[PDB]
Amino acid sequence: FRKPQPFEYEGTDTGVVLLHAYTGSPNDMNFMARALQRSGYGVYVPLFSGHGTVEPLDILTKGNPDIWWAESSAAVAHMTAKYAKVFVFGLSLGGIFAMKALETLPGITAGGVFSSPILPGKHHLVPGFLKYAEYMNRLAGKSDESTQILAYLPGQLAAIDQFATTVAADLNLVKQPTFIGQAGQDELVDGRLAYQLRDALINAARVDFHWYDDAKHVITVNSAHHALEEDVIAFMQQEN
Ligand SMILES: [Cl-]
Repeated sequence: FRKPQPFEYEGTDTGVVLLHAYTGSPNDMNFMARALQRSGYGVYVPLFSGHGTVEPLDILTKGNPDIWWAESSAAVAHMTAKYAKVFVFGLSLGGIFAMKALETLPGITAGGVFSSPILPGKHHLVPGFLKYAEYMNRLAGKSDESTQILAYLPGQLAAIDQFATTVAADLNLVKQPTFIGQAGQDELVDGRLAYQLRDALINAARVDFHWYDDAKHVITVNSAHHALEEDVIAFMQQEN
């Protein structure tokens, strides 16, 4: 097994922070980070605490929304110290922190979300996590940990939602141009909520909204990724 590590690409004028998904890793952002690199952007992809190991309990017991927020904030600061302009985007979980960054952190030009409606709703993250864990056990040749997982999973998902509702209540604070990309066949989160995110951004300079018709949740990696990369780069170039 290869532990995915955080990674960084050097740029000149503009840098981008990319924040990964729950149960994800910097691997979530390989295609995106490279697309940005080809267009001359600096890129930074941190690893959230408890992620990127062969042991799914690490996510539940070594990470939490508060730690991941601190890590997101540090990542932004790392990039704003170096580049004239900084954009911040996040996939699903990462999107929550991306939006909080726009709301509360200084020195950010623009940013937004990939399949991250922010507003909590019906989701399939419980089956998602369990399927992920099962696959991780399969690679590790380790016995099933579902019972141990279920002691923590509902609590951690509640904690994520709790963090998210504060971000949602603060959406009025966003002044920056905001990008919203959403999977149209999203099996993990309620895509409909992305419209409510759009409508809540009442003070954003602009809202650039994209719907990826046939795409599953992970639009940074699946069939939608070329389109998403184009749309994100177009967004950034518009706000240069
Ligand atoms: Cl997620």
